[PDB]
Amino acid sequence: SLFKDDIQLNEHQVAWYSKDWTAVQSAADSFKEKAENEFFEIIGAINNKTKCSIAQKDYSKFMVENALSQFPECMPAVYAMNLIGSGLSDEAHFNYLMAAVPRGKRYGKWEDSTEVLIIKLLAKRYQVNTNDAINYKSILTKNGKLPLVLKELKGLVTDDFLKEVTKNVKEQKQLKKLALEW
Amino acid sequence: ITVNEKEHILEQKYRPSTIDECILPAFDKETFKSITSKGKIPHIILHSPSPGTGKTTVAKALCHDVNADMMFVNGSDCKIDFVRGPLTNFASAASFDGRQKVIVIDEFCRSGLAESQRHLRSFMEAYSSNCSIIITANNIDGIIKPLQSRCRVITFGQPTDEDKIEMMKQMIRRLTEICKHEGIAIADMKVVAALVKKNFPDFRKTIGELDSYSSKGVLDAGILSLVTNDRGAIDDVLESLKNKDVKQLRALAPKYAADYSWFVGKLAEEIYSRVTPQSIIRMYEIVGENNQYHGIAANTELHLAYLFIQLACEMQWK
Amino acid sequence: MKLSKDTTALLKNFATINSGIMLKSGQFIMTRAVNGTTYAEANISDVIDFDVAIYDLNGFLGILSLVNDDAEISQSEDGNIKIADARSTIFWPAADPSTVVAPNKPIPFPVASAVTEIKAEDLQQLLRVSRGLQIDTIAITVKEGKIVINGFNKVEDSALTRVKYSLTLGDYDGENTFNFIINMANMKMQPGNYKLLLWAKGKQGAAKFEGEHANYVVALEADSTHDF
Amino acid sequence: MKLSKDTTALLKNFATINSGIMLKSGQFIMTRAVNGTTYAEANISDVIDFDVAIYDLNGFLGILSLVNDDAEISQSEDGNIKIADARSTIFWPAADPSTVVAPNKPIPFPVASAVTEIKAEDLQQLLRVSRGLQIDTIAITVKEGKIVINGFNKVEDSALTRVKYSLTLGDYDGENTFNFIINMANMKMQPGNYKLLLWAKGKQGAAKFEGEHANYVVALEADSTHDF
DNA sequence: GCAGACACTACGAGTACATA
DNA sequence: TTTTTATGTACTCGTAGTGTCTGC
Ligand SMILES: Nc1ncnc2c1ncn2[C@@H]1O[C@H](COP(=O)(O)OP(=O)(O)O)[C@@H](O)[C@H]1O
Ligand SMILES: [Mg+2]
Repeated sequence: SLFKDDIQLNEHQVAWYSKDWTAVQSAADSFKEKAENEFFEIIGAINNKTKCSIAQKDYSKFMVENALSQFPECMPAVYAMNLIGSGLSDEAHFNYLMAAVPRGKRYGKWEDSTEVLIIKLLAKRYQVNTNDAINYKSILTKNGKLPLVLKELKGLVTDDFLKEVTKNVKEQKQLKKLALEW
Repeated sequence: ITVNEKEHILEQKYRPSTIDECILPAFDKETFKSITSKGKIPHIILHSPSPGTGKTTVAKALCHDVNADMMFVNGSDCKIDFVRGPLTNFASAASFDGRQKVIVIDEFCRSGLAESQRHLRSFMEAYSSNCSIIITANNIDGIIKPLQSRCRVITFGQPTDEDKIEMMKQMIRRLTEICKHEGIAIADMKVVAALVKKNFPDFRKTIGELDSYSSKGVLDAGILSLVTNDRGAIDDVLESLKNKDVKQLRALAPKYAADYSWFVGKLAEEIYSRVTPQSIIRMYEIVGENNQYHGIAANTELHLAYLFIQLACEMQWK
Repeated sequence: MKLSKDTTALLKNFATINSGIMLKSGQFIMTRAVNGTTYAEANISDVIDFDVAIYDLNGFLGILSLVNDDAEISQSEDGNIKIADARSTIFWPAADPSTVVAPNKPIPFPVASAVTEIKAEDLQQLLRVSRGLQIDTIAITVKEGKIVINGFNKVEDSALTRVKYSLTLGDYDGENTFNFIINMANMKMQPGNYKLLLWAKGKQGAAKFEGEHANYVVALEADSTHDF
Repeated sequence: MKLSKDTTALLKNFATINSGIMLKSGQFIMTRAVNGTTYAEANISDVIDFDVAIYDLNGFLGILSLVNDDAEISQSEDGNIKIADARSTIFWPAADPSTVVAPNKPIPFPVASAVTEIKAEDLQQLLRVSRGLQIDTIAITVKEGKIVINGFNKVEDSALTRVKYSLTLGDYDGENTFNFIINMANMKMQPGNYKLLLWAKGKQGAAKFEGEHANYVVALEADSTHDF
């Protein structure tokens, strides 16, 4: 047993002093801090006139433009970078948007799950597009039992299909959501 | 009249199997029959920017009338690794009963498929002896010109007056067969011819409106009441425009970036009747210049968002 | 229905041709390739009771790989497939027969235009040489009376010019000249002896492999030539 | 022109030194690592009748392990390498000799600065202890008048200070003091008794292993210190 | 007469990159 | 005061399953 009144080394020492590496793996995970990442704060520097100095930060014209796509006052420069900003340097992209966005004071933010599984499930079945799939459901909600076609498609709801739309934790409350359809 | 009795949606269930059964204008019906008469099919890009004209049915009809070993795939699911794997293993091998091999790519003008499109040039040439490709396009410019080099660009022509008179009653007797085959009570057609004329070219939206009346037993009602113009008018084209809802205007852009050319074109047509002449001349400048630059347009989505913000804040809606 | 070791191994083979399989009542199982290039059939010793379609045949055999050999595969009173173990019990969801592309049409092979037989260790050596020599296409022709299988590198060799391997399989009798090219990829038979049946007339043809238990019918590449 | 299994065993060893090999006609073969790290020369029991360069010697022998040992090798009219078997034939492509880094002439090893004589089982134990003590570099030097080998763990040792082994080999009758370092990764010789010849002049150096049929020139390390 | 253990491959993950 | 969208490509790392070789 435990030698009672001896000093117990920390769990790192316990795992490390044992060639049991699965516990050492648990020891390293204790410092993961992946929830404590960074992400942007360059947009805030764009509309605040702050020394961003991106270089190593993850720059995405896809994203950085689409964030200013919500604010219509920043849209003239976003419309330009959409036009001619293709093939323009990342460092140049932030530098153009520096003197291009008006004032700063970074602001707020920027179609549901149980519908979007049916829409994407009808789309793959009949090999149609989103637009066509969306209309299919809307007409099927009105007519010859959409509940019937839900059962026709209970077999091809794989976890690869599911997790592809909303990973998080829903694709398990959605996996066995459309289970009860018989 | 061909019915896939195992089908649950009337659009897919009453799909014509033969090119004859297709309700198509003259010159086209003459063209496709000429193509099927040859017994061998060349690369075809048949395209029509108007929805529900019969792009997908004709593509499948040509595969049937020629007795093809068809592999039908949607363009969106037709990525490049899909072309390397299955599509190649298909067109490389020869079918056991001979017969033409065809690969139909439905709605291949989708934007993300540009690089897999670039794979097909040389793919189509390497296997042109054993297999041809039919491409269904909504926006023809979405097809890289080297593919149009390899394909026959069939554009669905504007149906003449005789074509409109004949196709409607051809669709009428088609609606007679399906309703009598489905069990729907006709209760005298009367409005049935008016429904076909209501959405004349769009036969798919006409059949789709027969659906929603399957729970009902009647064929007659004021169908121009429930989601009539559920295409270019009842999808925030009115309400969300005017009020200058920037938040909604931006969220309404994506749902349409798919087919930019149609949308804009229908946007310049119906708008001429909602706003003042001072904004009539004004809307053409901004819409003309947004359409003028849809190529430099890296992201078509944000290009629509710029059209909406400049359109909503300058139109004197009456 | 009970699934033995020889039958699950066959299903592990048929899974390679189609991600799932449709099987109706009897002892005859059959699957075809999605594109329609490889058709496999098999009469087996284990008898199945009902008709069922499995979409995830690979995952179905993996879940079955935890239950003892007494595995009772039954239909659920609602419709699914329950797997009864000596202790535990699993529930697997069955799929619609139209989700799994089924062969459906087991039309018999015609008359054999040419006949030979390939040994088990001869197929073995062909598949093991190709693994080391990167052979992607093989052509079956005649050389000096005896018929042979030649392997190439279609990518490294456009029109199959330079041979990289050749296996003789006995002599041809009739005075015909041909060269049936088969893709090595769409050639998914399991190890064993196969009486090779070759049928081709005009511009259509196929290759049938008659194993002691199952049959594999593959398609021939369009480049193939024959004077039949 | 068949290759005996001891000759091929020596060939699969040479493939560790260089991924290819350039072998001319005769009984003599040789190769040198691309990074000028090791050089092996050997006369063998079989006779090569034609010059050929093999771009992938590893895959060549791995394929040659698939035909029977009586396989007759030759230069086909298909100008490559013909592997005639009882029934099969393998056409292994001959490679352009310009793509195979090979010693254009056998390295005439200079007069040895020091001569010792490793035993085969002494070499065997040296490899076993290295795989157990993570010994990556060894040094051959003088210890109390005898030539010994001492291995380290350059990863943990860095400066090469903590001795981890000492194979006391022969005795040294000279007066020089040397510390020749060899990297274990360059010990590509097959097990067998070797007469070890050492040479070093200034900032140069190499070690030679004279065998009962195969010789090996392995390079010394940058930190080799000597007074020759 | 096979196990062990190194040796090899495949794959999930994560990463960085270029496009529309 | 916010936190994500598609396709295709190339590379590294970690681990885990599979392959070839060896014992006092
Ligand atoms: N020319 C036509 N003749 C007969 N039916 C048609 C025709 N065009 C469309 N349809 C009907 O519309 C449905 C879908 O047509 P589809 O080929 O998808 O057109 P599109 O691809 O242009 O939307 C079919 O089920 C068919 O019944
Ligand atoms: Mg369509």
